[PDB]
Amino acid sequence: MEIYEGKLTAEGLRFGIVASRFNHALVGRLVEGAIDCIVRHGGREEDITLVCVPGSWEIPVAAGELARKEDIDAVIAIGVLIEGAEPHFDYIASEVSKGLANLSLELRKPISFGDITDDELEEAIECAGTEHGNKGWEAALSAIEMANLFKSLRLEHHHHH
Amino acid sequence: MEIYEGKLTAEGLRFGIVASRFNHALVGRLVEGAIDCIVRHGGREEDITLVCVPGSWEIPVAAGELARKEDIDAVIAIGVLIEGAEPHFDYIASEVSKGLANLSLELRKPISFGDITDDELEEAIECAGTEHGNKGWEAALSAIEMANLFKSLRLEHHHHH
Amino acid sequence: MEIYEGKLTAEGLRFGIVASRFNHALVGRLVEGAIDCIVRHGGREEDITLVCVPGSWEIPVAAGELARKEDIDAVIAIGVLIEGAEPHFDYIASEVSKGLANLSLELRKPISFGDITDDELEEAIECAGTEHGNKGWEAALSAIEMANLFKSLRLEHHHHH
Amino acid sequence: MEIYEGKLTAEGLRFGIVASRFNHALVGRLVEGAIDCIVRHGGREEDITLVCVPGSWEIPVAAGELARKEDIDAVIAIGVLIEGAEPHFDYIASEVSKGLANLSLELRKPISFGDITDDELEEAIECAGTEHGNKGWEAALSAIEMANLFKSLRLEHHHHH
Amino acid sequence: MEIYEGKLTAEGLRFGIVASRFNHALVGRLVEGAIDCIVRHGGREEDITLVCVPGSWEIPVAAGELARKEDIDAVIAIGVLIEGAEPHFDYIASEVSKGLANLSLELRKPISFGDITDDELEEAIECAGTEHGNKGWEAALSAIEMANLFKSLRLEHHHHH
Amino acid sequence: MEIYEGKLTAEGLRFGIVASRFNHALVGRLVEGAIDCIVRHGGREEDITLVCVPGSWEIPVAAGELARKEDIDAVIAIGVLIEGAEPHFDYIASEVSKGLANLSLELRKPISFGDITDDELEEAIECAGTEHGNKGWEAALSAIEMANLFKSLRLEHHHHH
Repeated sequence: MEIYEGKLTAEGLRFGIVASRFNHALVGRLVEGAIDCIVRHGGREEDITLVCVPGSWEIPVAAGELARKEDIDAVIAIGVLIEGAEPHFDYIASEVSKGLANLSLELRKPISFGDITDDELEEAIECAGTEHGNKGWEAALSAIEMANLFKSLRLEHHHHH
Repeated sequence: MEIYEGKLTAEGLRFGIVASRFNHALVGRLVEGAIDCIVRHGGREEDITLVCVPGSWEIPVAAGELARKEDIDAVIAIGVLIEGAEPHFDYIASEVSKGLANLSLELRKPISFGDITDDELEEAIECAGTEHGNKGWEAALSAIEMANLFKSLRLEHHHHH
Repeated sequence: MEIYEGKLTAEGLRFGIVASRFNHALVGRLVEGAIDCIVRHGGREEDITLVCVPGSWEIPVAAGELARKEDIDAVIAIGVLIEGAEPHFDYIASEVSKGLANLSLELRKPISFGDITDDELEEAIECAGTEHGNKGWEAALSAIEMANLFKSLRLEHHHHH
Repeated sequence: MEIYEGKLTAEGLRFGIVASRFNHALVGRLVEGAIDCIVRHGGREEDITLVCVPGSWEIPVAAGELARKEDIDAVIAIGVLIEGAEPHFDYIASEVSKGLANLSLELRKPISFGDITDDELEEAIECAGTEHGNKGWEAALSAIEMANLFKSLRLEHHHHH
Repeated sequence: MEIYEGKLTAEGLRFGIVASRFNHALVGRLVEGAIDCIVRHGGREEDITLVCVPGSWEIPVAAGELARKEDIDAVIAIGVLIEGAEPHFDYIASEVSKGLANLSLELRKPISFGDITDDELEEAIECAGTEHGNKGWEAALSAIEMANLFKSLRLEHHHHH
Repeated sequence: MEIYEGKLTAEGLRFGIVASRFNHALVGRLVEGAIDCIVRHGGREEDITLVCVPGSWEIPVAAGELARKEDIDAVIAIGVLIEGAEPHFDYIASEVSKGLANLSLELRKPISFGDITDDELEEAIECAGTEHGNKGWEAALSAIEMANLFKSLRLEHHHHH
């Protein structure tokens, strides 16, 4: 049986990172969370690319830019949404949610949802902590597994040729 | 690492402004705040493109033209939705969110969201004084940063070229 | 500064009108109002294009055709949805809201929303006589402004050329 | 009428920063607050100058050094005073307050009071937060506006010559 | 960025010490702590200049001479004000604060403030043991850092010269 | 500054695994998790050395041989001590801690501590599912990082040579 999965070795991959700077009290923590899991899983960082924007709203349009470059294999969503305004948390969270999704099906490039949607500030204190459930740590890893996977898909296509 | 973010200088930039005239008593308040922050951050006010429409519904179709100009770098969404007609606030406001979203993702050109969602008119008037919650003040500023960012994105591509 | 808007003259213009025939009691009354504003506000009726269909479902597919003809400048969407069957008013009305929306944004052509959501025939009669509240009348007005506005956008585009 | 005010573009300006390292739990936050508003308002940072001292007491003598150099246009006061001892909070706060003031009238150079005088540790947690009321953000901006202003004063003097 | 701060090596530095002999039972305690930290941080104790005066009042006029020596790099203020005479504690202590302040700002030479403000004598004796709240210990250390800082300031000027 | 830390690639590394067969119902669970994370992080499973012993006591003497191989870079301690015999849990478990400690310090070769200390068997079974508290999962990962670290330590010595 033909099976594809991914090792977690970040050797050879060049990554995309988009970060909101709204409530940077948690964003700095996650941003580093991803960079860590990247390089501490073997990947170099001169190939990582970080773009910063105002708020959760703009993350879509940025990733769409990042995924279109030839030399970015996978892109990491990064933001924190605190229930500040229900128009902005319900609409902007689902709109970016689906929005990123449709980018990926469209550009054929893996996007991880590195968002911490906390209903309260306390849930915001739990997930950027010590237990190594640093959402950036995790979504960074999902991206590496998906990076080596689509490198496993397209490699098992291009080299077999 | 290769990082991109935008400064807020409005020099050399030509902006888009779309305006609903539903609830004009505060709308005038907003565009003032908008063009204010634009011009103060150094950008000339003759490159502003300002378009007027009836109610919140046409907000999309206007901007869609504004962006397809080669010479409008970013567009500032401006309108007010007060709960007048609740079928019109759920469908029109969310459709404003999505419609603007997908135009920006599509044209790869940023559109800010100068949208004041007030239930009561007093919460509007309170927020345009000197604390600059003049939502246009900020939606203008976001548009500047994103403007310089895509001019930072694509220009680090075309000059390195 | 450069400001774009649209006057209320229907001169030089060719419109679209799409009509459902469910509850036609009220449709007669509203298309009447719609054609009142066009011809009274400067238009000749010789270029009013009237397409009729069964029920509210088929509204989109029609206007999409009326918008792909070169010589239809704006399409006046007109139909009545009354809370008969909750499956059909929720999903079908939002599918009209959205369906029309993405039409105009795609095609870059103004289509306005003359859809009266009412609960009783008596609410229709009130608006039919003389209360200056024929919602098709208003949809005809909004579309006139958008037509002359887009004639103001597109004509200030091609004349300065 | 002859009017002078300032845009906020930090292009061409070289700044002064003095920082107390007492209660650095908030000082790091503000220090970055100023640097941000500087470079994200266009200013380069190779021209910023940072000097660090023990406590609030020494900020005067340092700014007096910084303002006397030819190539520093504006200087940013930075410190946090927590009501630790009433001899030291009443005397050192008013003494630096007036002390900085007399420096500026004397060296003819603008000094912003970038101090957070918190009566409690809770007020210390409020002002270094997310709402973009990061006292360093603000006093940095006051300095840029005053920097371009005295560049507007002395420029409207020196070039008219 | 160009940043300046001082290390604490006392090597190559010649210090000033002014001492009130009002309340000498703890004053001896202090200067010990002072010269201690000076000499331990590597600086030789023969370059110390130690001046004795009656009560707290003359503290200023002494230092003012000490600084006008070319060869005293910094001066350590040392005296104790216990609430003995409250007209003498408000006016003399605050005048010590201001007078020393303005001498330092004037001569552009730092003067630390080894001032113990005790209401009760027991809070004095408790703070000179091994936890080094020996206020002289610290006022000495501040003077070192500021000493190396102005020797860092003006020497990065005269050697780059 | 010269900083050393290890990435987690298992490529080019040959590992040690020592296993007690006291309480084998969960021990099999562990080594699975161990070799899993080893092989997934890119390292080949034929360089694994796996040694089986009776109860927790021999855990030391086994590893002591495993390390004295030139070609085992690190060794993974694996065993389970459930409170069965409390004289055997105090003396054997602590002696496992010290004995392994001193072998690692002595041979200058790292030995991880895949030791599950469960009082109840249910707390064991709960922690081997997908949250990867599969203590072997982690003790394996620590061994990788330390492996690459000493290969980072001594190799930054022998190649700079």
